[PDB]
Amino acid sequence: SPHDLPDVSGLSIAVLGGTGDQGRGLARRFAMAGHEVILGSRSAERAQAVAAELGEGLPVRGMDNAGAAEAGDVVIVAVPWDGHRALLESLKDVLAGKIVVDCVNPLGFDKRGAYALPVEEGSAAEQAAAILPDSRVVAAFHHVSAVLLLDPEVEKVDLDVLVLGDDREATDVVRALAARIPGVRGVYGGRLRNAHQVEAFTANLISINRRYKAHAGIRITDI
Amino acid sequence: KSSPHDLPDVSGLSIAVLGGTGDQGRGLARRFAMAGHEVILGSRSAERAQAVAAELGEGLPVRGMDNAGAAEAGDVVIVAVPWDGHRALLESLKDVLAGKIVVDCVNPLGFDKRGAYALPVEEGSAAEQAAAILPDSRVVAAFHHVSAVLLLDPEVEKVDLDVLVLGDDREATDVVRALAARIPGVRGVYGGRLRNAHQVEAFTANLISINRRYKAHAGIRITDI
Ligand SMILES: NC(=O)c1ccc[n+]([C@@H]2O[C@H](COP(=O)([O-])OP(=O)(O)OC[C@H]3O[C@@H](n4cnc5c(N)ncnc54)[C@H](OP(=O)(O)O)[C@@H]3O)[C@@H](O)[C@H]2O)c1
Ligand SMILES: NC(=O)c1ccc[n+]([C@@H]2O[C@H](COP(=O)([O-])OP(=O)(O)OC[C@H]3O[C@@H](n4cnc5c(N)ncnc54)[C@H](OP(=O)(O)O)[C@@H]3O)[C@@H](O)[C@H]2O)c1
Repeated sequence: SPHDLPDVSGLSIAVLGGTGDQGRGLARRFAMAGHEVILGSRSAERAQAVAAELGEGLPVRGMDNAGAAEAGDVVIVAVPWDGHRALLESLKDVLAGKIVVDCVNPLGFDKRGAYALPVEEGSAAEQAAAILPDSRVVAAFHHVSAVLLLDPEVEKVDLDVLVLGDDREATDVVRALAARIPGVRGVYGGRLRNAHQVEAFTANLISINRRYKAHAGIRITDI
Repeated sequence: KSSPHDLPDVSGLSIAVLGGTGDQGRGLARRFAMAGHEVILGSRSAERAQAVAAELGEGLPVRGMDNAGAAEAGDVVIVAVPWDGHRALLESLKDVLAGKIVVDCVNPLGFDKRGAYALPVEEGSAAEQAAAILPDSRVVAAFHHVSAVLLLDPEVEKVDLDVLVLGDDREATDVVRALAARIPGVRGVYGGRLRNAHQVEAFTANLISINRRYKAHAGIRITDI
């Protein structure tokens, strides 16, 4: 079955730029599911403090981005677009041989809402893949609502996480990881060359949120 | 206060489908005509459009014309030609479409041994090209994600699909949302301004990739709305 997934328990997860909403939201849910999580930050002090407020008795701690990248079995990139290239260029060697999950949305915002920025490489995920030929780059978690992830009263989210990439085993691991967030199914969304439109659909989700006063997600039907 | 889900009454409206003799055009036509709308199929040949119309038309208000006459006949006009013919068709009909709601469902897609991918478009997207060719029309992007074979299938009572409807004109988008809802199962969901149409068009390459992996006719639903 294409729905079959590997057992990913005992994988540790680093989250780079883990000190904001997206990173804290993912870290919180993975730690609640039992994974050791390592938050990364440009300042290790700031990461350890955020880790300490994240939830009592959760297996989470903080380091600088390089330590986090070195510590984690799987590494999630959750920095803003503006620091994406420079971060990954600096951690090329630390990330060699690892699954690296890019959730970065290159978006702009003006008085009419959100829009998608152009990217030389095709997409944030394709940029990552071009910088890190020795990593298995996977694109995932662009559509999560970090506020729902962080909220203690949210038990489940109504979301299929699209997981893109060129290596089957890597995309499978990240689909299994996605499913540790209650309500989520990890759904194979294509090869990395079709990540642009996934990142950019976040601008449409922002538009939808505004129109409908919602924290919208997506489900794929018929699968 | 009005719900964003509320729909205008479109029960008057005739629909023209340009390039309406293919699977997409026939499937839309079938469903719209089953819901009571007059549908005019367009073709490069009036006789071919008439023939396809006769095939679809048992018990249904479907007729055929050349593209120019369908475009003139339709209250709302759907563009269902391949990406290769899109520019040339629309330049030719510029005056005939002035002042009309024009719906672009065209997906600029490439295919190779690794599956589907999305083509670059100078204007941003097929819909934004349409809007640049047709400044006097009200261009709406919709219907990119429909599975035409499901629309044609007498065994399929309803489709598990939100149709994303994009555009810069609120009334035009609302009309098109209401048209989309004439397909059983479907909600017409506002998906943003026309500048965010590229990603919608291109996401059809992701659906294709899903269909090939899971062996499926995948759709999408927007949740929490
Ligand atoms: N928020 C959501 O709902 C959501 C959902 C899906 C995806 N995303 C994506 O996740 C990423 C982060 O979102 P966010 O809401 O958490 O944003 P954020 O708070 O602006 O950024 C996350 C963290 O990145 C670090 N950082 C900032 N600038 C940096 C730079 N130039 N170089 C290296 N690190 C830097 C900061 O940590 P330190 O100061 O501790 O280094 C900051 O706390 C974005 O790319 C976004 O598109 C967000
Ligand atoms: N099939 C689907 O499930 C689906 C779903 C969503 C969107 N779409 C999109 O809908 C459009 C139509 O798809 P389809 O499957 O119906 O394709 P199609 O059968 O390849 O094309 C539809 C019709 O377009 C006309 N045509 C072809 N080339 C033309 C040109 N250069 N100039 C003017 N007319 C031309 C032909 O009609 P005449 O020969 O009678 O003029 C043909 O029957 C495409 O842009 C596709 O991306 C398809």
